[PDB]
Amino acid sequence: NLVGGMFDTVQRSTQQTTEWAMLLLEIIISGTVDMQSNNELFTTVLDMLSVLINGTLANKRAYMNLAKKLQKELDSLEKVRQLLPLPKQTRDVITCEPGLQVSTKQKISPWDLFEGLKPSAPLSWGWFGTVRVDRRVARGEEQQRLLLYHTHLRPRPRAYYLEPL
Amino acid sequence: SLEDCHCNLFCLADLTGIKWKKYVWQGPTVTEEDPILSSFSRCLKADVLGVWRRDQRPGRRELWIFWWGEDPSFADLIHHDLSEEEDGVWENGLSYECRTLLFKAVHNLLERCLMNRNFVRIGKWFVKPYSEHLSCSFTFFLHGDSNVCTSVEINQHQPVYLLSEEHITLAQQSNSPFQVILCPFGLNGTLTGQAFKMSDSATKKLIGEWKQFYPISCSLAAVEVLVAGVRMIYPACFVLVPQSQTVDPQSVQKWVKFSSLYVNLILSESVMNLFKDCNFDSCCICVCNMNIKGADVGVYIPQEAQYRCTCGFSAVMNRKFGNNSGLFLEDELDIIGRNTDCGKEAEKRFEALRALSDDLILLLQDQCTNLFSNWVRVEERDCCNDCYLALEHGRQFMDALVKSSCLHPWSKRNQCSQDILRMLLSLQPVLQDAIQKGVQGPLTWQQFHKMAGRSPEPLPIPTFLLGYDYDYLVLSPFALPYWERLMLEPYGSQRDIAYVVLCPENEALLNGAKSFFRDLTAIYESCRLGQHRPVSRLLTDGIMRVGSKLKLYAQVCRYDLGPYLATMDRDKVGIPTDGDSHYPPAIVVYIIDPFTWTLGLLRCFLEMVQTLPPHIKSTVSVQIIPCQYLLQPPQHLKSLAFSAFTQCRRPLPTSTNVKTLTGFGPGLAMETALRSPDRPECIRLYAPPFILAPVKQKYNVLFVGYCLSHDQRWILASCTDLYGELLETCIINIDVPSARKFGLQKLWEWCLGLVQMSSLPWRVVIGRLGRIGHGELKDWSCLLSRRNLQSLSKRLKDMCRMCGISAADSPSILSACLVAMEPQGSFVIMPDSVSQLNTPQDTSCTHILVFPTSASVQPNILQQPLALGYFVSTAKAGPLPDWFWSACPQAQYQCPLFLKASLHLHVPSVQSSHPLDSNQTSDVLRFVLEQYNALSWLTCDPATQDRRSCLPIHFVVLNQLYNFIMNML
Amino acid sequence: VLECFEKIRPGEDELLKLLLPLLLRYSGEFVQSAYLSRRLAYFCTRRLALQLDPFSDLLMCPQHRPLVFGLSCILQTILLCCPSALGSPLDHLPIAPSNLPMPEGNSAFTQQVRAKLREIEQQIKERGQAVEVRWSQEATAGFTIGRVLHTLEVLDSHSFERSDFSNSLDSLCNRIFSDDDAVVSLLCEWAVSCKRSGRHRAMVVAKLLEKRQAEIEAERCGESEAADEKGSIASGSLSAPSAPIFQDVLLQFLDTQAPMLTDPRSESERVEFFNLVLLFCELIRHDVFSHNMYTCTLISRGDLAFDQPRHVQYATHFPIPQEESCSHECNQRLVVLFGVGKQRDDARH
Ligand SMILES: [Zn+2]
Ligand SMILES: [Zn+2]
Repeated sequence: NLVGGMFDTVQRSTQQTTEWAMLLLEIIISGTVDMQSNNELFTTVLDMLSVLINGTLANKRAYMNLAKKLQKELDSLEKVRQLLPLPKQTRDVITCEPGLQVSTKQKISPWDLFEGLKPSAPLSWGWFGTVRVDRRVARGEEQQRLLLYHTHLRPRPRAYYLEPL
Repeated sequence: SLEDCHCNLFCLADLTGIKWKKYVWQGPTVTEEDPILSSFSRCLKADVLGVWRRDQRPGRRELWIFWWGEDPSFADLIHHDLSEEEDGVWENGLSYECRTLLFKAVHNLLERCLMNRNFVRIGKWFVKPYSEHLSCSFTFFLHGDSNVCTSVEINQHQPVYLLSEEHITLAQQSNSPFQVILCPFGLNGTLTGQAFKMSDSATKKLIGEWKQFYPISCSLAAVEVLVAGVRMIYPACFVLVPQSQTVDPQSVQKWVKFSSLYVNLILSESVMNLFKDCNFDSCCICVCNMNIKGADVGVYIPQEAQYRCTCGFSAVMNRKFGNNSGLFLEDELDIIGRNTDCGKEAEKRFEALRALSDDLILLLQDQCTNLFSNWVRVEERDCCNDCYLALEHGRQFMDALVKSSCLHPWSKRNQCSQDILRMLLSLQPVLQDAIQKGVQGPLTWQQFHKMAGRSPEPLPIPTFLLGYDYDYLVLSPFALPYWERLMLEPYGSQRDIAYVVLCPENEALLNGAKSFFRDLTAIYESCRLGQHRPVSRLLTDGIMRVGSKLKLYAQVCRYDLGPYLATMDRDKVGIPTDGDSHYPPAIVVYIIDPFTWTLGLLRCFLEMVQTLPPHIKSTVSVQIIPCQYLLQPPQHLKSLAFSAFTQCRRPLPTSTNVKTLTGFGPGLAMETALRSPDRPECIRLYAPPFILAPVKQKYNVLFVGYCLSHDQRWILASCTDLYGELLETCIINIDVPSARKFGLQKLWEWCLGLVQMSSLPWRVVIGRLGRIGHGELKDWSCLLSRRNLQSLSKRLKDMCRMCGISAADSPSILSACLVAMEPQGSFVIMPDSVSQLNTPQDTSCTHILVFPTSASVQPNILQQPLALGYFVSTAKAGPLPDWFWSACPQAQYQCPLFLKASLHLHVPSVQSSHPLDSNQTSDVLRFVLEQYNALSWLTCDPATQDRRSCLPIHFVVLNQLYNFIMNML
Repeated sequence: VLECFEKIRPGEDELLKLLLPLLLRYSGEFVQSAYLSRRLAYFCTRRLALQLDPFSDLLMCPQHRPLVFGLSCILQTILLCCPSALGSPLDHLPIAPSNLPMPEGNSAFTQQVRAKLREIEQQIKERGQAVEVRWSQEATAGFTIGRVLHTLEVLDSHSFERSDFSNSLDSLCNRIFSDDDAVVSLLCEWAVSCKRSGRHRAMVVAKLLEKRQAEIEAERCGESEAADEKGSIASGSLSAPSAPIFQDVLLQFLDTQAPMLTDPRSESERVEFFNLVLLFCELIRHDVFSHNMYTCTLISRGDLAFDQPRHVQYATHFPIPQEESCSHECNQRLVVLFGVGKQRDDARH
């Protein structure tokens, strides 16, 4: 009820908008209020925040200036991510490093993943625990050659099972 | 990692050093006159564990008193005519009868403490009358050697209001009957409006007797209420009154067009008196006397003389699972009863559920072989059935309507992580003070693993086998999105596919396909899978055209595709020829579907199989895609490529090209033995893009899974290897207008069919997607016994000579085990609560706890649980059948999914160390389950970051053909 | 993409038809950002005003049939998924999104979402009012004191030498404006004051309220007089046909404010008491108050009373001007209110 009053005074400055943009982020991100306590509070607290950052435009350069200061700290997360700009995305790889557990995650831009170079330059083979093992025949394939001398009982012609009792 | 997240288990106390005494009363064939209940209320005020119940003999009731350390005062709490017959301590051994009798005794004091703390009880629920106001459900079980724990189920319900003088005033002015909640057991009745005053002599003796058992507050005292057509006077303090995703479908829908003390006393003896161990939920037919009825169920369910049923079987609890879960129809009618009620209702439901060619059903099971693709509950009536007996006894005291709406619908009508654990911390001092007149709070899974006395680490991730160079390659599953980047080579050595495209004469629809399949040619060939070239003859780039209208679509389908499928060398001089030196391409026809029953497109394949020579028709696969893929949308292109490469199923060659040019020799000997008529034709060898990597005699273990269809007509089975190098399934029909022994018999020679096409000894593990009933295991134990597997061992040595000499070349069976698979639905863990990477948003993990689950702590078939273990997984599951989750459907929608697996045969060392050969019942669980986790990792779609579901692939492929037979037939 | 969408010349539909599938293919990521959603909604809403100048007339044209349908669905799905982007773009649209045209097919699907559009559109309607009031004496006791600060100003500054049509009590009562029961507690304490005086004010408050208590409640009394027969309880009471519904229980605001108000030794409270008895007299004179229940409360206070207590001081010193009305109301009340003893007849003599 207070900060709804002098909100028109907030947009007069430029850096004081960002000084009052950050303090309320700690309140919403700490879970002090949730949906079950007050649905209407999250409706209110983002409505001046919608036009707090619109007041930066009405410059674009100031808009990315306080935006890069707000993803740096971080269903409730879906609502706060709707107002902030569309972020750039980088491809992720999940690394095991072994028994065999999982350890870390590495982020790589998609501009590096190309098949022009023969080995894996952005990708480390030790991330996966890759082991080069030698060639062997299929175990089902050698069983067919091994079956040729037994001549066991006749298997069913696979339509015998689909019959009335 | 899920080692540090909180589940809902509270360790109550320890059973070590406990002492108990049982008292007996025999009566004729008044509450203060009753010696059982006067002693029961007296010890309940004394804050000691007490429980009372009836017996098989009429006029025969008992009391049980449990305590630790110092004995209570026994000269006053016990009536004069009461006498003892049992004096037991913890060191003398505990029966299953005494095991669950603590659970009702601790709940007797725990209900009383909850009523003092502004909580009210509606049946199996405890809620605070007027979010932090939730209803909680209690059940008790024994985990570990001596430890007792409990699990709290918290469900969201509408707010409830206590009865006061205000609601009475509008009730008398209401012409309609006024609906309120009655009793601790949640009865539904009509409030007439005749309020009572505490100065009345009628309610003065009423409130004195009510305070003896139920702690009631201390003016409005009572009110007249009519329940089930019967008026009854009840205290007004216990009366309650109640309060009384989308976007995606629209998108495609856009794209279509433009393209009363005695009453509650009896009800306590049969409704709340059934609190049994949840580790016994996977129970079966009794071992003590070999019946579907045993223990003390015979006084709860309406003779035969069962004598000292010492196993943990309870037919009451067993019936709930039996009524709507996947079960044999002969076995289903035994659990219900053909003579009694609701057996005719289950027969009517099955017959209304039902109310074609053999080769077309075989076609349906080929396409789903690959990797990539009302009824009221019984104990809802049984509580209403016990409503009739209790109301008849209470109406005798004073001197279809009952079974319909006896219990209130508040319990059957319907979150967040922080608010639930706030209530869990709130319940912690309540249970601690309940036993003290210590208790561990919310247990971590590390605490749960520690307390059992058995690794608390997450289960390791097995690797696969691929190829980067011409040799093999052991790889992590996380490089599966980087298949074309790393340009890896799979098994099967790059089978090539020639294709035909079936397309109607619509021009806008024509151009979308030729862009799609040329791009499908790119993705199949950019990845190292061979060549995706069309038929070599030039017909508008491999695409043919056609032309309700399906008959027009089918004539040119049949009249054209039939016979179609039925010297200058400038640059060859600089290189010479190599010589004569030393596989036909796969033919997969592609069909577009203009329809948005569509079996008529599949009727072409029934016509193409017959009108071809055998060399052509031996390897023909059919591919169906919707027409909407061309017009409205990546991940679709690579998924369709790996499915067709899986479904090639390269046949074994029949010609060996020896060219011996001699009358006889060893080269002719293997040539002659290959063309012998007792060898089968069309082997169709299976090689997936990736198999399970080996883990350091020679043996092999099979995994087979089976479940029934929507009807009881079809039993559907699928089998896999230890390493997943084979993928086969089968369809067996059982239809009757004895009946169940033949269907289980028919599955097994098919299972014996796959092992006898190999020549190394096997180990057999049978999985059932449903629950094993009482009558399935009679067939599974009798013919798959120790003697009969030795009997087929002697038989197999006859027709094969070298099976006689070397046992390592005989494809026999070394051990047999049965595992039943069913959900638990009792515990819940949330990943958001803690105590560098958070688990569930980006990856999956699996954690296991197992135990021998002995019946007590102290012929061919032993105890119903041989050993049991839990299967919890962060990985989500796919579309399960409806009967799988009819047990507890409220646990379906949680992401960390709880499963319950048990052992039923455990037959080791048939031929006479392997983990399956050990007689220790815990070890045979912890061998098959991490391979069950391993075959779940073979379900990774390379267009998906993780595995596309939980469960092993043989369970998934069985569900992939179960959903196909759901939708299409 | 939104810069590409603002350059289409108006009234031309042969370019935005081929650009229409660009809207649907990228629609999955417009809902993750409100500023693209705000920019498209102001782009979408301003376009729909052109084709209107009813919607079934554009449906027969095959050129115009996907256009009205495709522009309708995109604005529907923005508010269902990203309602924070909506002073608002919807003000330029004369048609509500709830009854906005939707694609055909399953009516059960269409009726389910039509309930979903309207409950969110109502939710964003009340939210836009909260923005325009900047999220804001609305306290009732503050409003009561807020009524104290302003009604006393517009009556003390008003002279009483002239009862002009502006200063008339018909106009004075209406220019004041539950709160009706709060202003009568305010107007009475105005007339008892010791700082400002003049019993011309005391005649006004009785004459502001003798006719108002029987002319704005009698309009609702006759509504209650027709619907007062509900069973034996309403027949056992029969409040409306026994006596008309009337403003009452205002006497209980004034009996508390007199600890020993019977003396001239303190100068301020003497004229407070002097005004108090004449104001109580003129309510009886003009029949301002419900005298049927005004009498019975003082009977109950007189009966349950047993340096003298104030309720004895009240009925002794209140002047009733209603003389020779009835012996069962006036004469027998004066006798029984002062105990037993016939020495009072000599002062009557
Ligand atoms: Zn038994
Ligand atoms: Zn053999």
